[PDB]
Amino acid sequence: SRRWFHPNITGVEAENLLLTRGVDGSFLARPSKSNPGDFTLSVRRNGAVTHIKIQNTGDYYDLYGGEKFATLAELVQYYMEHHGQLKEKNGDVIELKYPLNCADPTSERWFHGHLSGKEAEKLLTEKGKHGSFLVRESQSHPGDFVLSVRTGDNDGKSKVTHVMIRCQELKYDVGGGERFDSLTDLVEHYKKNPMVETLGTVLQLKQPLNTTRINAAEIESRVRELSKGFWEEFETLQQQECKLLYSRKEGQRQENKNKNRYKNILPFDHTRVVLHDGDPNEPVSDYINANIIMPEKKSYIATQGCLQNTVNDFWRMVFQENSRVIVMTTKEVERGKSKCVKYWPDEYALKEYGVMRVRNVKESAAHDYTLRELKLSKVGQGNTERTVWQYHFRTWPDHGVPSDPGGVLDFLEEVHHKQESIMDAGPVVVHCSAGIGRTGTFIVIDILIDIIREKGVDCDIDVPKTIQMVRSQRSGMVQTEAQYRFIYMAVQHYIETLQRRL
Ligand SMILES: Nc1ccnc2cc[nH]c12
Repeated sequence: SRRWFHPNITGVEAENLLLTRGVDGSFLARPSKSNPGDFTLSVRRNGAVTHIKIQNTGDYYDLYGGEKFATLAELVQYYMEHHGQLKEKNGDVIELKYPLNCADPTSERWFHGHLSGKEAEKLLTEKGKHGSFLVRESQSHPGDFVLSVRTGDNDGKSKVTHVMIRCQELKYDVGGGERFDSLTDLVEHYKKNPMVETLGTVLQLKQPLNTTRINAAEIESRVRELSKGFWEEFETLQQQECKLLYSRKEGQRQENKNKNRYKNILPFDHTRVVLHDGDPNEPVSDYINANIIMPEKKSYIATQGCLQNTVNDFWRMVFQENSRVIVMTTKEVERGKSKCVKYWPDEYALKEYGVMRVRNVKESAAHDYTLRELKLSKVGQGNTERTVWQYHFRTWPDHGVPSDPGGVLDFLEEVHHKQESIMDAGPVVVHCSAGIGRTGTFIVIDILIDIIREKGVDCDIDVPKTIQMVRSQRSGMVQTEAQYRFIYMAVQHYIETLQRRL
């Protein structure tokens, strides 16, 4: 349901699992082992198992012989409600009917594995609030587990209770009543239906303990401890994408289909940019594949590379939102395929895009990017002209991430100073191809640097929490583990620079 992903499984295992525990229509997804950021959708069809490759090189999930997706959970939702859109080479349908659930708790935010009793009491004391909990392996009774929960209002008014969870022939229970198939089933039961202590305290399971937050100045040590890891921390974050299937109905409307670069990577309704003051003629003129991203001053608009038939809408958007800065993170063409049509005029040229006029005043080549100084106005209305600075990052490698972040960091410092130099500039527009991989990586790095720029080096940052907040505003922002490590590398490199100064 949100447990059809099996992190530490092999092909062999996945096949036996589907052959013993499933039926035709059963399915699961898993990572490939040494293959960086490949995945496999395993499916049982007519008493045999089919494996289907999914690749992510950083822009989107490409399912072989299906479509491209912003998240695996979006992929499963699409096919679990579109009977016959997934097919084999030969055009037989592959039905995804019944998720095959995984019991491994290593991806759950509350699971602290191989942790002691005393260390758990301390973390709940220093980091924990009322209702804060974790599940850890028992040391008294091996095989078993312990649920540890803070309850109350450092002076007596709170306490930590420890509940033993027995493991017995494959099932989990708290000493009586219901026996659960997974620790996740157990936790989800007792979070709905809390245990009540003999004398009446309720063991409310409200939120897991946070272990991702760090002091920015402790970055070097954390990156070193994640390098051994990163994979587990990313996997835990990925698991939480099940929570973000918000509606994308405007993007799914007939009138809007040919405005999406990829027909299933759509903006959420709740944060989509809405275009006003359009043609009365057009059937639907309010739509563009873009979302507002507000951190939780500077906001961003995340959007896809222009299509031929959306260039005019793109400039309607920039004008409406009073954006003065555009960040482009793809070449127009990579691996011989269009990623973004040229929506700006040649140097010294002037062009009309619907009701908008844009002049390219001047281009400046820098090592990692080109800057284009553009002038945007509404045709027939002088004194609406404003300067839009387009920063075009040119050297991002075709697959994977730059091996060093300094180029990226130098680029965002410059984007930041330009933005901050213009009074009431609107949101910075950021776009790549689909507008979720690079685009989210640049935005998330920008959000974190900004904190450090204001609060300096002795401030709290939380990379996965920041990514989760951004993913709640556009599907699948930050696509791959490589991008996740890069974000960390970027912030580390920013912090080192700050301290060599001082
Ligand atoms: N646990 C997980 C749930 C949903 N999607 C993904 C992608 C990698 N891990 C995942």
